[PDB]
Amino acid sequence: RSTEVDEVSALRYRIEWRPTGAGEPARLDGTWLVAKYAGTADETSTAAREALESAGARVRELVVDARCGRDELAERLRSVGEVAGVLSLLAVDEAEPEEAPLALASLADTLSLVQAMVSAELGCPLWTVTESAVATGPFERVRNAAHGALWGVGRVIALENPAVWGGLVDVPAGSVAELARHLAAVVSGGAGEDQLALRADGVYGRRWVRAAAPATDDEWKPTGTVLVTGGTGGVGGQIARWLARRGAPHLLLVSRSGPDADGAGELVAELEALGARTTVAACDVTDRESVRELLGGIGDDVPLSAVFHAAATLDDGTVDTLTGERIERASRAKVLGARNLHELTRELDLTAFVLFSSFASAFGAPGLGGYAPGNAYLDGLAQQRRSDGLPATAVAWGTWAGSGMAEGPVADRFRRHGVIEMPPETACRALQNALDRAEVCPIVIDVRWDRFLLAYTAQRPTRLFDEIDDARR
Amino acid sequence: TPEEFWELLSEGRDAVAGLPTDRGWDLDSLFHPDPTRSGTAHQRGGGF
Repeated sequence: RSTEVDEVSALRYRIEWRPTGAGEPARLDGTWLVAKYAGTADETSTAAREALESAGARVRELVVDARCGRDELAERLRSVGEVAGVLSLLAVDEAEPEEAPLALASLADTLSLVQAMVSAELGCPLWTVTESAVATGPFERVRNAAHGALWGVGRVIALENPAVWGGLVDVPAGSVAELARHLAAVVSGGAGEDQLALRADGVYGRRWVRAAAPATDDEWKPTGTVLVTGGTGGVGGQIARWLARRGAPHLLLVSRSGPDADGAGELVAELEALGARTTVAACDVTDRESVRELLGGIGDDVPLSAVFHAAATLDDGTVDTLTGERIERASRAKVLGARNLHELTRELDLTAFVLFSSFASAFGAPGLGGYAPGNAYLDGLAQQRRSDGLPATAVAWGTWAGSGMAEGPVADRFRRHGVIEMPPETACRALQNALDRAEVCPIVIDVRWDRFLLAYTAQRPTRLFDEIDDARR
Repeated sequence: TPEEFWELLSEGRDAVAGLPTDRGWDLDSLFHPDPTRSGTAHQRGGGF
């Protein structure tokens, strides 16, 4: 018939787990670290001991507890010698701090281990095991997104220093056979692969897949109250203008200060002329009591229909000397706010649900290690909602052409290799198309593939960017 | 081989894992909260 949509058609990308083969079994010697922690002693200890002694690896038992700084563990690691393997078992069969889900002991502990190893002048890959952190298909169910945050931060660390990371395997919870049948085929596999997910038959790896744009005719009802967090906040104001040009008598453009932050005259004039009196905000979002107040502020008729969590709590993502508590306090608003909205809208009927994440979480660019845990948590929450039957979306977005706060020297660095920019006008129709075809976690970013390859490959071999022929340049 | 089939019968297991991924199926829009939506399946597994 016609397309005329080549830009958005080439703008779409996915993440999928193609089946993978095996590497090379090894019969080698070396002091293998196990990081047994304090309460992690389980059948995994016996399995690892037996397997490593069969492979000849010297299982180096170690006991670790809550954050111990980043020096003493390095000092005790200097007293054993060269460690040829580390099996991070810290995240298995562990609950989560529901009060502060972003603040987990596992991420801080493993970051301290990474820093100590860096100070330990060893340079051994740190292999980590997860339990249902990722799904190779919607038929599976994910029970935690903090493990996804660990995945993202580990990928960021891998992109930071090649010699320290390597190994992010996934094992189903309460399983023995998946580890038993592969073992050295993955932990000592010669073939370069890191996003391993052991499951039943074989293994899988995260891979980039360009999506398609089948024709559709549905469209979400433009009217109805819509919650848009972050207030004006640049991108948020542009989305508000887009909604006004679509037509909505009432919405909710929540900011931390709402009208007291900016207020503006042009924004309210547009919202009134194109639409009608649209409530802005009365309080913040990071507090559950604030969510209760916002719920109490809801009137009658034209009820809530969509939620666009465009949080503006992003400050920085540079690793340097990170701490888990620092990441938690830097990303309080988006995680706690998203959790509050999820729990407060369990029974309420909604038309759309957009977490509105960002890019640099699929690959984890350097200097953006703080946004990745939040993006992973949003993606996990969206997956939980979709598997539970409730609508959700986990769009990941790049840098806007008119983004005043989200475009600077780092945007110039991305411009000099890879993405140049993207006009926000096309973002509206891209979002409409994504919402049309029941999408969950779509990727909308344009990439100059040759520059991206020459800036990304460098010294780390990776098969993640291999399944797309347009990236052969 | 038939011998492997007999072994499986003897140990008494099942071969239900999930939908494949090599055939290039969409695998995403195959399900929805509404079961009456066109192009939606119901089975989340099976032996393939």
